[PDB]
Amino acid sequence: PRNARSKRALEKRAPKIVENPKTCLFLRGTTCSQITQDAMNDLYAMRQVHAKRFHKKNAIHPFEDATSLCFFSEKNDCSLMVFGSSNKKRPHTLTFVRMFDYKVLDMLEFYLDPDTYRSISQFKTSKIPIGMRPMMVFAGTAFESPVPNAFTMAKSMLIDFFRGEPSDKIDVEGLRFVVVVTADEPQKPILRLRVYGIRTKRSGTRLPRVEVEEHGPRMDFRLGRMREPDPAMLKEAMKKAKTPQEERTKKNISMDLLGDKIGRIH
Amino acid sequence: KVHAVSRLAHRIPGHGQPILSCQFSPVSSSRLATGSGDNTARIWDTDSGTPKFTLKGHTGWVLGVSWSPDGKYLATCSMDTTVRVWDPESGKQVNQEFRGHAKWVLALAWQPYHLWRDGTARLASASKD
Amino acid sequence: KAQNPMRELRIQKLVLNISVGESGDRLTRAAKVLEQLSGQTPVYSKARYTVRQFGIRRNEKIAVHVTVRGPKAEEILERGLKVKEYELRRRNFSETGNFGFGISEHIDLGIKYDPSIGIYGMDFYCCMTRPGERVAKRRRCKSRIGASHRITREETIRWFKQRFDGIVR
Amino acid sequence: KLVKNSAYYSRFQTKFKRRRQGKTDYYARKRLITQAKNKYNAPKYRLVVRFTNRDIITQMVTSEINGDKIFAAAYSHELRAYGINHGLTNWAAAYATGLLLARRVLAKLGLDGEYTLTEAAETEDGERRPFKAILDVGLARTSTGARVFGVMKGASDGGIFIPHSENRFPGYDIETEELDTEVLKKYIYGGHVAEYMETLADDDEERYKSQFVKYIEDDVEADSLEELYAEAHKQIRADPFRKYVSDAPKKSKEEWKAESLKYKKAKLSREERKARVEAKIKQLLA
Amino acid sequence: ILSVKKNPSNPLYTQLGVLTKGTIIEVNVSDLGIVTASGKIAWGRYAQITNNPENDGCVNAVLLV
Amino acid sequence: LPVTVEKPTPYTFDLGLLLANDPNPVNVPKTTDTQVLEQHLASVARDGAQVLINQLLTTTTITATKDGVLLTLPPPTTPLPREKPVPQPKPETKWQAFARRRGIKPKTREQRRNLQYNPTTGQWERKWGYKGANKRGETDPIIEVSAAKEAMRPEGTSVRGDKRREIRARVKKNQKQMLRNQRIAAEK
RNA sequence: ACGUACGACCAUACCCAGUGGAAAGCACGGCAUCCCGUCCGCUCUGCCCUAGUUAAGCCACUGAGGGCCCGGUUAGUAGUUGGGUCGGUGACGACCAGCGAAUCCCGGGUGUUGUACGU
RNA sequence: GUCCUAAGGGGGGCUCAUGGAGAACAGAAAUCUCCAGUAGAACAAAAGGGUAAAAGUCCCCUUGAUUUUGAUUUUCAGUGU
Repeated sequence: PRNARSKRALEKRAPKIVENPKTCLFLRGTTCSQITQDAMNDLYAMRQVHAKRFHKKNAIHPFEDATSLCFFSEKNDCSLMVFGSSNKKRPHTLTFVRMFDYKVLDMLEFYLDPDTYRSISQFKTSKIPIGMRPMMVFAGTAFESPVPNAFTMAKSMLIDFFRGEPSDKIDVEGLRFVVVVTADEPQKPILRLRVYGIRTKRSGTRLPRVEVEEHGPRMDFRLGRMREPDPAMLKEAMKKAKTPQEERTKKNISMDLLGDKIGRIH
Repeated sequence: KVHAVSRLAHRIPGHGQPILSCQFSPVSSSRLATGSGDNTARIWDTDSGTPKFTLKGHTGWVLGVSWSPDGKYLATCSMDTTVRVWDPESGKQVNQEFRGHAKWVLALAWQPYHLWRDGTARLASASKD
Repeated sequence: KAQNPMRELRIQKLVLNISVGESGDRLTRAAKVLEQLSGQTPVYSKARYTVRQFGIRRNEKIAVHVTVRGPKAEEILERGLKVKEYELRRRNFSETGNFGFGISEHIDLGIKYDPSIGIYGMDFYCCMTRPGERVAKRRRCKSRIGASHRITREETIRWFKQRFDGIVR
Repeated sequence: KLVKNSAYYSRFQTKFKRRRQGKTDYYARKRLITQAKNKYNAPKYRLVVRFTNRDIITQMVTSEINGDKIFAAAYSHELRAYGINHGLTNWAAAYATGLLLARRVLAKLGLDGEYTLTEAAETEDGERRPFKAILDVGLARTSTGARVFGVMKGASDGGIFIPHSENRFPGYDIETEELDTEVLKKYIYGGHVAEYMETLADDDEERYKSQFVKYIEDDVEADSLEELYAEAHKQIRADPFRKYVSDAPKKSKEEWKAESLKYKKAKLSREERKARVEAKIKQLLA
Repeated sequence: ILSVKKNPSNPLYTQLGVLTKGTIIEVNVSDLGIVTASGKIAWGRYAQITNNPENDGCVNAVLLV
Repeated sequence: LPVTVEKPTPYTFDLGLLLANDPNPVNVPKTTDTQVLEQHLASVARDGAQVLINQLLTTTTITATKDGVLLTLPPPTTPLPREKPVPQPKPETKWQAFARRRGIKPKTREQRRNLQYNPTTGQWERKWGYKGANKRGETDPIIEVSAAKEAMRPEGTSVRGDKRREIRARVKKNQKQMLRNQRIAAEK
């Protein structure tokens, strides 16, 4: 890294105590349906700021060999993946792939309904501004499984996809859009993804009355093939680093409201 | 309801000495009169943040500017022992300067508009003498 | 549609070039000659590559040029064609409509000879445009000139013959 | 050799459509709309300023996923309702258009049942916040004296909080880092155009007539420009939504649909294309 | 006095906090009413000692503004 | 119309991610009518959004600043995986190990400044770098030289490059040590 | 439906040529005092919107050659594993599956669309 | 063995290598003009999709060469502001 800009790039790509906002790459296979392309376009419109997009055809089957996926993650520093593909057995597939240290942490397949799918342009409403973080609502009994399963992994993928940039404060005008995922415990259950803009009205008390209006896209999914993480890799990924601003509690030592260090005697 | 001012609207230069007095016109906030130590008073259009008129004629620091209650006159009291009256719509001095004070004229006070009699206004000037 | 007034040929610019090939006093004198010939300060052009045969170096000022527009360009072109006696060659004209020529002496242009400056020749190049050439030059909404609005070799030869009353051989 | 071959055409990657049209700087647009100092999930507004040969277009724009939205718009040809009929592209007409857009934005917001979460969660120690927007000059050059800063100055005087510095206003001196507010006032009320009119009337009479023929025809003296622009500012601040009608022909929307469809001629169908191909084949055979 | 910043003769003298002539010290300037451009209150600034305290019995300083 | 949603099982929240979890079952009707299907889905979404809005407006502190009315959010509590490992201290170099063994303290930032006072010129100069003190006398008009030094000096070489030669030798030794440390750390 | 200003998809939109364009709008344009910037008012910037002009830009349509984008076929086939298997000295010859292509061939097409203001 | 108001950073303007056609000396190779030019140049890295009104190249400003604060993280401190 002789160049200063290259040094900045490697320092941005370096591991950190507080990680950067998460980047997703949207890519296609050799054969991919137009409905799948529209679905990936809608997801990219949801996640424009922290996404990159490929435009070529890739001869990648993630459940056979994901070496090219790991290479793409290492090259583009992307760590969420949305892989579109189509086949005779599975006509509309969205493969959600999550990295850890430029290797495959876990994978999941979603099967898009071609009949009930409606894009964002199919709804004549006011759309979400670019870069705005929507709120999330997960509904049903499929996300409360005692054992980690496909629905728990899908909930983790969707939360991580719509995570956005974390912040300690939010404007009250940034609470206008909600993404609702509904899924029931059960032949295969239907996972439904909807987005609603929020209209708020008077109700005669302090809290306001909330009304919703569909914003798009309209998506129905069947959960398919799942690649589970290794337990050691999952433990290393779910390790939590401590900020230097998070102090270490010492016995009989505190800080008062004037900033003085105070010791306790007994 | 008057909402709290929170940011700079306009920073307007033009005076060569520190500003010693400022007062808005009673009609609206569009016109603002300031008297400074550069022997002058100045009228400012606050809508565009621009100067409008420069009133010159005093030879001491203009300690006070005061609008008439109807808004048709501007009185300036200065340290050259004088008081001057100006038309703010044209920037011109009305009649001659008010002479008779022996020392610095420090304060001005117009008579209330409903108390005006004999077809004229009255102006009280408090001085160092 | 060929009689439209916006298709009228005109001189875009005239570029005067002196390539002395050696930096220093000779280049300075050539720049001087360009300065009192045009009326504006000239431009020093550096050599792109190193050629040991020509005795040049990279980033070494070897040439000088002036771009002249308006009626001044027409006046300088008139002076140059008066020097060349209104005779050009078919080999000189380009396929894009521009043309040019070269001279070996400049005192015959009307400049009194000064022994402290000396003898210098130069290349004249005239560019031809129609009204509407702003489309390919403006910053915003820059586009390409249409095929029917371009200038051909036959068109510029005809324009030269009808305007300067010269001959082409 | 020939460089525009099949391999080159296949490997070619087109730019964005507006980049090919030369209308949008996406490098500036990405930093304008997707970058923020804080992450409070707040909406962002931009004052888009554009210029034509005969009009000034000022808009208040938010960026959404499917395309931009216009909160309010103002045009310099609407100054005829407020009395400005000439010089609809000069720096003072830019000031008046910016002021008009600022007044229209404030009137639409009501700052001159459905209600907001700000009003829902407003505290006792809360005050009214100004409307905030960032300037979008597009591909224009940001030099001192440019009319984009006149639109910005007019909007800021109308009451829109636009973050800016004063070193690009006319009359600013870079040597002393001071702004000549006398020159600024002269430009605001159009005194540069009046001074040009007086200088032309002194020196070049026929060029004065050719340049300001409409001013003389409408009897607009150079000494009345300041009063005319001040009265225009007062009328704009009084009635920001005054209706204006132009001299163009007026029809309804469906009447213009019929009028434009009368001159639009349709695309050829498959049967007509096959008939033309067969005719071309027969002509080639014959 | 808030702290001793730089004794010009020796870093050991700076560490010991010796107050001699030419020493840069940090002083509390709350009583001077200094407000920054952003609206914050500047209560700590730098001063230079202009006297000899070992000869005078008092410390005299000039603010570095 | 009410602003409170009653469910058999209460909602759970993670206000850092603005996430509301509804463990109650979504009784999707067994009909092919998309209108009533989306009516039910929109009702469930309305209940979730209403309870989330009430939770945000009631259990977060509110500050009205010039930026607007802001809710202060708690840090997120939902476990999600990282994607780069928690950084570890680098392998301890040869100098670092030697200094830890010998009790050699790191220099202070004032001590390691690239600045020194030249008495003879009465000026402040840099110890190294552009016009550094390590290249002193390479550009001054006069250098005296020793007769033995000029006799032992190879032909072509001058005295005006000796300091640069010494600097390049020290720099080469420095990267030799640095590359050895990097290779050993890579093996570790 | 047409035009303009911001846009979304980012070639069905790109490369080449021809024909036409009511209305208004864009645009070519005219002038260099002031603001501003160049070797050159070429570009940028300022003033005019009067006068000429649809010649070019722009839009629509057509035409080859490319390119590009969709659907079927290829084909559940080559190929890779399970090694489930029936016999077989064992191997092998065959079924049973799980993933899963591409070349070639056929057919269609050469832009949809959001906000605001106008014609 | 010579050269530099250093690199870096921010902003703005421009588009490169090459090919064709033109221009006194100038002739494969000097400079200038136009057209075509997905980068085939340059700069970093080792793409299987790096960068084109730029991450390339020149102008304007800074060059102050390693700022201050911290009850917080880690290590140390017989010289613990």
